[PDB]
Amino acid sequence: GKVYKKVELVGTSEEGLEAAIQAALARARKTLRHLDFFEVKEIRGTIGEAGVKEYQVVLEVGFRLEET
Amino acid sequence: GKVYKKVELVGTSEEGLEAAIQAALARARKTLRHLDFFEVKEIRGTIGEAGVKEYQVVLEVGFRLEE
Amino acid sequence: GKVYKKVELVGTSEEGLEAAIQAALARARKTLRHLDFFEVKEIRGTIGEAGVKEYQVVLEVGFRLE
Amino acid sequence: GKVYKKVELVGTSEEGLEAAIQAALARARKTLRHLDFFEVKEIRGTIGEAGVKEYQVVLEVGFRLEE
Amino acid sequence: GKVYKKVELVGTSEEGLEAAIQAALARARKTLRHLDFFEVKEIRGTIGEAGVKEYQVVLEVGFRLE
Amino acid sequence: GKVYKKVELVGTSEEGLEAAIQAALARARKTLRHLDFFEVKEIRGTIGEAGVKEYQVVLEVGFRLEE
Amino acid sequence: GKVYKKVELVGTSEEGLEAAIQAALARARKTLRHLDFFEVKEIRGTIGEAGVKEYQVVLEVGFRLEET
Amino acid sequence: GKVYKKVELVGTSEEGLEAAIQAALARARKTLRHLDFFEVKEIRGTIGEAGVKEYQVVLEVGFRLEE
Amino acid sequence: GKVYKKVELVGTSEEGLEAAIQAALARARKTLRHLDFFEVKEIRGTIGEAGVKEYQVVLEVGFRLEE
Amino acid sequence: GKVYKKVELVGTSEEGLEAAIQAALARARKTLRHLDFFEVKEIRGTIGEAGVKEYQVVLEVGFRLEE
Amino acid sequence: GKVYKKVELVGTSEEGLEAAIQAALARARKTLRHLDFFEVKEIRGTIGEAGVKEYQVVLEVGFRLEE
Amino acid sequence: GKVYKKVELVGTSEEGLEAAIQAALARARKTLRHLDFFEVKEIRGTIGEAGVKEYQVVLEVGFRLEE
Ligand SMILES: CC(C)(COP(=O)(O)OP(=O)(O)OC[C@H]1O[C@@H](n2cnc3c(N)ncnc32)[C@H](O)[C@@H]1OP(=O)(O)O)[C@@H](O)C(=O)NCCC(=O)NCCS
Ligand SMILES: CC(C)(COP(=O)(O)OP(=O)(O)OC[C@H]1O[C@@H](n2cnc3c(N)ncnc32)[C@H](O)[C@@H]1OP(=O)(O)O)[C@@H](O)C(=O)NCCC(=O)NCCS
Ligand SMILES: CC(C)(COP(=O)(O)OP(=O)(O)OC[C@H]1O[C@@H](n2cnc3c(N)ncnc32)[C@H](O)[C@@H]1OP(=O)(O)O)[C@@H](O)C(=O)NCCC(=O)NCCS
Ligand SMILES: CC(C)(COP(=O)(O)OP(=O)(O)OC[C@H]1O[C@@H](n2cnc3c(N)ncnc32)[C@H](O)[C@@H]1OP(=O)(O)O)[C@@H](O)C(=O)NCCC(=O)NCCS
Ligand SMILES: CC(C)(COP(=O)(O)OP(=O)(O)OC[C@H]1O[C@@H](n2cnc3c(N)ncnc32)[C@H](O)[C@@H]1OP(=O)(O)O)[C@@H](O)C(=O)NCCC(=O)NCCS
Ligand SMILES: CC(C)(COP(=O)(O)OP(=O)(O)OC[C@H]1O[C@@H](n2cnc3c(N)ncnc32)[C@H](O)[C@@H]1OP(=O)(O)O)[C@@H](O)C(=O)NCCC(=O)NCCS
Ligand SMILES: CC(C)(COP(=O)(O)OP(=O)(O)OC[C@H]1O[C@@H](n2cnc3c(N)ncnc32)[C@H](O)[C@@H]1OP(=O)(O)O)[C@@H](O)C(=O)NCCC(=O)NCCS
Ligand SMILES: CC(C)(COP(=O)(O)OP(=O)(O)OC[C@H]1O[C@@H](n2cnc3c(N)ncnc32)[C@H](O)[C@@H]1OP(=O)(O)O)[C@@H](O)C(=O)NCCC(=O)NCCS
Ligand SMILES: CC(C)(COP(=O)(O)OP(=O)(O)OC[C@H]1O[C@@H](n2cnc3c(N)ncnc32)[C@H](O)[C@@H]1OP(=O)(O)O)[C@@H](O)C(=O)NCCC(=O)NCCS
Ligand SMILES: CC(C)(COP(=O)(O)OP(=O)(O)OC[C@H]1O[C@@H](n2cnc3c(N)ncnc32)[C@H](O)[C@@H]1OP(=O)(O)O)[C@@H](O)C(=O)NCCC(=O)NCCS
Ligand SMILES: CC(C)(COP(=O)(O)OP(=O)(O)OC[C@H]1O[C@@H](n2cnc3c(N)ncnc32)[C@H](O)[C@@H]1OP(=O)(O)O)[C@H](O)C(=O)NCCC(=O)NCCS
Ligand SMILES: CC(C)(COP(=O)(O)OP(=O)(O)OC[C@H]1O[C@@H](n2cnc3c(N)ncnc32)[C@H](O)[C@@H]1OP(=O)(O)O)[C@H](O)C(=O)NCCC(=O)NCCS
Ligand SMILES: Cc1cc2nc3c(=O)[nH]c(=O)nc-3n(C[C@H](O)[C@H](O)[C@H](O)COP(=O)(O)O)c2cc1C
Ligand SMILES: Cc1cc2nc3c(=O)[nH]c(=O)nc-3n(C[C@H](O)[C@H](O)[C@H](O)COP(=O)(O)O)c2cc1C
Ligand SMILES: [Cl-]
Ligand code: NA
Repeated sequence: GKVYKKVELVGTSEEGLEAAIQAALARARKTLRHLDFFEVKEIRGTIGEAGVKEYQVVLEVGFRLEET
Repeated sequence: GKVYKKVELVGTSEEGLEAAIQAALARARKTLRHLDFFEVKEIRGTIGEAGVKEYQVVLEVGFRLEE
Repeated sequence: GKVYKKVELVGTSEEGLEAAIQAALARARKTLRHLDFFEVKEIRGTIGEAGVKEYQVVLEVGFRLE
Repeated sequence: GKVYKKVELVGTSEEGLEAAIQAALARARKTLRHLDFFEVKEIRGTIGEAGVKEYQVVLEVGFRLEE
Repeated sequence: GKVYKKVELVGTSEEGLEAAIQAALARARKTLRHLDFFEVKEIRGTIGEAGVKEYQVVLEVGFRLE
Repeated sequence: GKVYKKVELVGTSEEGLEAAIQAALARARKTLRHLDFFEVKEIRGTIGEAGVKEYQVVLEVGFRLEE
Repeated sequence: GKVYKKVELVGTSEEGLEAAIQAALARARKTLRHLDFFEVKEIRGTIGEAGVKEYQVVLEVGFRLEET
Repeated sequence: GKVYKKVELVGTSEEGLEAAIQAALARARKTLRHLDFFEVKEIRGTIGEAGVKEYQVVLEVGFRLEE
Repeated sequence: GKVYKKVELVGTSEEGLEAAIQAALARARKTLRHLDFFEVKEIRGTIGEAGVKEYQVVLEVGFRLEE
Repeated sequence: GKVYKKVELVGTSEEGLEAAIQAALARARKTLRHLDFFEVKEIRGTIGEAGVKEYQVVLEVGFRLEE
Repeated sequence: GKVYKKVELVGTSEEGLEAAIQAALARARKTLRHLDFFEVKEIRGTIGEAGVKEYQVVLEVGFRLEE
Repeated sequence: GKVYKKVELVGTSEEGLEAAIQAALARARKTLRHLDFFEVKEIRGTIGEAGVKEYQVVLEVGFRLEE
């Protein structure tokens, strides 16, 4: 019928969760076409002297494979 | 004695995660009483030309059954 | 080699998820040294008249043991 | 063929686990027909001065949709 | 934005897995508007003389709340 | 060294959870030796006239293999 | 009360999913009595020239232990 | 605002499930204040000549942190 | 010494479940060699006029890496 | 077509992980034919004076049924 | 009855998996009494010039609470 | 900020678990730059005349994406 591929990316940001998700998808958009959906798998991060240093969101990203 | 019900909702927002959760709870508040707690089950969404198009937060919402 | 301990905390905030996470880490920082990493286990909360009353983020917090 | 619905209920009791389960089903019985099976999803509770204050059993309850 | 509700149904059939899924959705459409998607949660069933007696497919069904 | 075998049993009882567990273990004891440990995998059951009809505890039972 | 035993089988078939499930239950009934319920744990398989080579359905099968 | 901590305890009892849970909570309150909620993570145990020897209930216990 | 790669694909089809799986594998076969095994991760789909519109099978596909 | 059975074994060893897995398989080999594959479900063990006393590897072991 | 506590440690080693487990238990042994059992939760690590740089084993360690 | 990709590899070895892990990473470093971390997802394998024929370690390998 149709075929999609999913790739597992980790987006990171010092700002917040949305920014980390957006960083992953902004990079995905540079090389992948027909990006349709995503699913958050994990939220983790690193700690520094101010609390969160880096948010890291592990994301599956689904895109439709071109037939032609 | 007391009994609670949980319903599975999906709140959506183009703005962010908190807004998505709030959308679901805003809608629940119009028809349901004694809403007590929620649990996020998953965070999903759609992708558009500018990154995230829609955040979709799947929530379970618990409320006390009256009477 | 090195050994880390993980403790399960729940940070709360009326304003958002990042704020809830930061609350947990801010409290951890008062008594724990060599805080390194965190993992969100669950997002929960309470409901009030204006929707979300409290965001409650269940976190694992990893720190290096001296 | 036949179709069932499952509803997620939380039964509570200050007495025990069985009593919390029975509280959920006792309430379900007041308004739902053809209740058939249940599955425990979670056992939770609250703590008080004397230990457990309330047992809280999260249950999936299945009933056959009639006609 | 939009809000969706998910309901957990179990479709059954003696014919097969597809028929089981269709039974739940056929019943769902008799009362629910704006049905959009489904997610299979598990496949179970009963055993008889001939092998499978009936297939039972536990489904979550999403629809938009109007 | 030692090797253990785990087998999955379901005990049932109309009385309670402990009774269901004990039923599975009583049966295991009739034919197996060196029964050491158990792990509850799920709690399910049936619904009758007065709430719970049958408690059904799915149990993994571990025993040390002889030789 | 009653006691059931569950066993984990893998039914295989080149035809389809139902056929793989049926293969397990058919073998089960050759030696086991009072077979009552099954639960699919996973659907796996092998790949060949024509796509799916073999469907492999991992199944839990429950039967009532006889008392006499 | 508030910060809570969860500890994983295993309550045990030769009597039953509720007793194992209560045993964990009774010990917790000897030293911990602001004990609020618990969540059962698993039910395990040992087997003896009469079936269950000891029930072992793995429990997360949540309490509010002071200061 | 030898190494395999797994890739997560979603096959879709309006016919049925097997057709969805075969769709993903047929495509994989056009550009990948040494395809060996698959594992179904989930079954999802869309709803239309007459019940199921599209079956969507999420599949991991494992293949041997050359050299 | 072919039918396989999977049994859950716990291999143990005071030396290491691979030794514990090999212990389970060495035992399986004494009474079962067409042993094909294994799946590690869990790594557990006991603690002694010098750290690990015994490794205990919970394995599923699959074999093809004859006839 | 008795009450146990479980703590989650991450043992690390450049050598191997058993070494990482042992590093965690060695540190546990310095300050904790009645260490009884462990459960491996995760195996992960870092990558360097020669492949694995450090193995990291996330472990639950159970000990009996004294007194 | 930075973006990483995770790929699922299966490393194999007749020697042991660490060798299987190292086989996957050895292959990875021939074609991928900025390899950072790994997570073991599953330990599987095959059985032969002498017990374990082949250890197969299913690994997620994470690497930083360029530019
Ligand atoms: C290294 C890597 C991260 C780089 O990804 P990238 O920046 O997107 O670079 P790519 O070369 O993959 O570019 C995207 C390709 O997808 C194609 N493409 C984009 N969208 C597509 C779609 N919807 N359908 C089909 N093709 C599409 C592009 O045309 C391009 O191919 P082309 O250069 O032939 O035109 C990625 O290639 C990768 O993860 N490879 C797998 C590595 C691996 O697992 N190695 C084994 C280690 S042991
Ligand atoms: C009660 C509790 C929440 C208080 O935590 P706290 O606010 O961090 O206070 P603590 O006394 O633990 O202070 C932190 C300690 O860790 C030490 N420490 C901080 N970082 C460390 C590190 N990286 N490595 C080693 N030690 C460290 C501090 O020096 C301090 O010890 P000290 O007072 O001897 O100098 C916490 O101790 C706890 O959860 N314990 C409960 C135990 C339990 O589960 N009880 C059993 C019930 S059945
Ligand atoms: C009993 C039950 C299975 C019957 O379901 P049903 O056949 O669909 O019958 P319902 O009336 O509930 O469903 C149709 C309703 O949904 C409404 N509806 C349909 N699609 C809708 C949509 N997309 N958005 C909003 N409402 C919608 C219909 O208008 C109708 O409501 P109305 O009578 O006010 O007009 C169902 O009501 C149920 O599972 N609820 C039981 C509640 C429960 O859990 N009991 C508590 C036990 S303790
Ligand atoms: C509010 C609520 C807790 C009340 O539950 P309740 O006490 O069972 O009340 P119900 O109206 O569902 O009563 C049971 C209904 O199911 C019907 N019914 C009972 N058993 C049935 C069966 N086996 N098959 C079909 N219908 C059945 C009854 O006829 C009755 O409907 P009717 O009065 O229209 O004839 C429950 O309906 C609910 O959880 N719905 C909330 C919907 C929701 O999720 N809100 C959206 C928020 S965004
Ligand atoms: C059918 C079944 C439930 C009957 O169970 P049961 O009542 O315990 O009867 P068993 O024949 O297994 O008897 C237990 C045997 O194990 C022996 N045994 C008891 N404890 C033991 C131990 N710790 N170590 C080794 N052997 C032991 C007993 O002495 C007896 O052997 P024996 O009769 O040769 O003396 C059980 O054998 C079973 O589930 N078999 C698997 C069937 C199956 O999967 N079929 C495939 C269908 S596709
Ligand atoms: C060993 C252990 C079980 C003893 O538990 P315990 O009997 O409850 O002892 P604690 O020191 O934690 O006692 C509770 C302390 O927290 C305080 N406290 C109690 N409730 C509190 C709360 N809600 N908020 C903050 N502090 C609290 C008590 O006043 C007491 O402090 P005090 O010593 O000043 O009187 C426990 O400390 C433990 O599990 N420690 C972790 C061990 C570990 O992981 N070590 C590293 C191994 S590598
Ligand atoms: C876009 C995409 C789906 C296209 O896949 P495709 O149609 O199979 O095309 P690919 O080039 O990737 O795959 C075929 C290649 O694999 C090779 N190949 C096939 N089987 C192989 C095997 N067993 N071992 C090694 N290589 C093999 C083929 O020879 C071909 O390479 P070549 O052109 O150099 O000869 C795929 O490249 C992809 O998903 N890339 C990842 C994108 C990504 O994650 N980017 C990062 C975004 S942030
Ligand atoms: C007790 C037990 C551990 C002993 O196992 P064992 O040492 O391998 O001995 P078994 O007799 O069971 O198995 C060996 C037999 O399997 C047969 N066998 C071996 N490989 C086979 C294959 N691939 N296909 C079919 N049969 C095979 C052999 O013929 C052999 O001898 P047989 O001719 O007498 O049947 C095991 O039988 C068991 O766990 N039984 C289940 C007990 C149970 O669950 N009881 C219910 C308690 S409530
Ligand atoms: C900081 C930390 C790693 C240090 O661990 P440590 O090196 O093992 O030192 P601890 O004090 O925790 O543990 C040793 C204590 O437990 C006692 N103890 C050891 N084994 C015991 C057992 N089986 N039963 C009861 N007590 C025991 C020791 O006697 C000692 O207490 P003492 O000083 O009164 O003699 C640990 O205390 C910890 O993780 N604390 C929790 C901090 C926390 O979560 N704070 C909240 C931040 S928001
Ligand atoms: C076939 C496959 C296993 C071969 O992997 P491989 O041996 O690593 O070969 P690649 O072609 O991917 O080589 C690595 C590429 O990534 C680039 N790369 C390496 N590290 C990188 C990094 N950190 N960031 C960006 N790019 C990187 C390399 O420069 C090289 O690209 P180049 O040839 O343009 O220089 C792999 O490409 C694959 O699994 N493809 C996906 C197949 C697929 O899903 N097809 C769809 C089937 S329906
Ligand atoms: C379509 C649907 C979502 C509409 O939800 P809704 O917008 O909340 O509309 P409702 O009719 O359920 O309104 C809420 C009801 O719950 C009642 N209610 C609110 N809070 C309550 C509480 N805490 N305790 C008991 N009842 C409560 C309200 O009084 C109202 O009932 P009333 O009209 O008798 O006064 C629908 O309720 C639903 O999803 N039900 C199940 C549909 C289903 O699964 N059908 C089977 C298909 S196969
Ligand atoms: C090899 C094996 C697959 C053969 O299975 P099988 O073809 O069904 O052969 P069995 O010998 O088990 O025959 C079924 C038995 O269950 C009995 N049985 C069938 N249904 C029953 C039921 N409902 N209640 C009680 N007993 C029943 C049959 O009568 C027969 O026993 P009997 O020969 O004493 O009359 C075997 O059953 C097995 O998997 N055993 C476990 C092997 C094992 O784990 N060994 C340890 C390895 S380290
Ligand atoms: C991790 C992994 C999982 C596998 N799962 C299955 C399986 O589900 N069913 C099956 O028949 N074979 C399975 N196999 C075996 C492969 O399909 C294949 O036959 C074997 O790896 C030999 O492949 P090769 O000739 O490409 O090296 C699996 C192999 C690996 C490494
Ligand atoms: C459900 C299942 C899982 C399997 N998993 C693996 C695997 O983990 N690794 C592997 O190399 N082969 C795997 N296989 C392949 C078997 O090891 C075996 O080689 C194959 O089933 C051929 O079986 P037979 O020779 O007994 O007929 C798997 C097969 C099945 C049916
Ligand atoms: Cl068996
Ligand atoms: Na032991």
